[PDB]
Amino acid sequence: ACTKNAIAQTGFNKDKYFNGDVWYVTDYLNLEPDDVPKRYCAALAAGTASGKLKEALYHYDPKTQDTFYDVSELQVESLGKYTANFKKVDKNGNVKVAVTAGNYYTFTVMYADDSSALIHTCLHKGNKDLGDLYAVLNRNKDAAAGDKVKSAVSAATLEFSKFISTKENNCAYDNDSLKSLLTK
Ligand code: HEM
Ligand SMILES: [N+]
Repeated sequence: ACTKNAIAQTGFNKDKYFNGDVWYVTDYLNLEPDDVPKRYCAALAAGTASGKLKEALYHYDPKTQDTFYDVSELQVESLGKYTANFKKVDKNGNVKVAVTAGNYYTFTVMYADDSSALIHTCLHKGNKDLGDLYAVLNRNKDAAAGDKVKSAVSAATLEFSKFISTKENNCAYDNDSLKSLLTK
């Protein structure tokens, strides 16, 4: 179960965050033990497509090779806080699992600048018991977390030392698919 009401960044700049470009997860913190593997790869694109606020996701388990993409229209709860009903798609946007009630994630941007961000997400998917997940993002897939975002982790009363890095997993991403999925 999720337990955190994450606070969105004061003065969050939505148009800059949702500019159509890609964000890579560089580090993550799952609050519930064993909710996720200790080696993982994830990235997203975020943008407005034909007037609609969208995110495209990519997940890859570098050990098992499990791979999946998603696309969602985000609904607004407040500035920087969204609810996203997701559909599983192949890389070309063909639907594998349709949107359905009870399949949604929340998404809160706690900190962002042009190059880095800190987000919280809570996944709801059928009768799974999933918990809070924080992620440090960067525009550059190889970037070590800088002082702005690490200070934001501290300001959220979290310990960056607990976050797990994705950088040692040989992660390679299809940025073209993520961008094009925004339209799907
Ligand atoms: C931007 C950050 C993230 C968002 C918005 C997000 C969202 C989601 C969504 C929507 C699903 C379900 C997809 C589907 O069934 O179609 C999912 C599944 C999953 N995510 Fe993430 N995720 C993010 C990052 C991560 C990270 C960093 C990990 C670390 C391992 C992770 C681990 C998983 C796992 C293991 C599943 C499979 C759950 C299951 O069905 O048992 N995610 N995520
Ligand atoms: N997740």
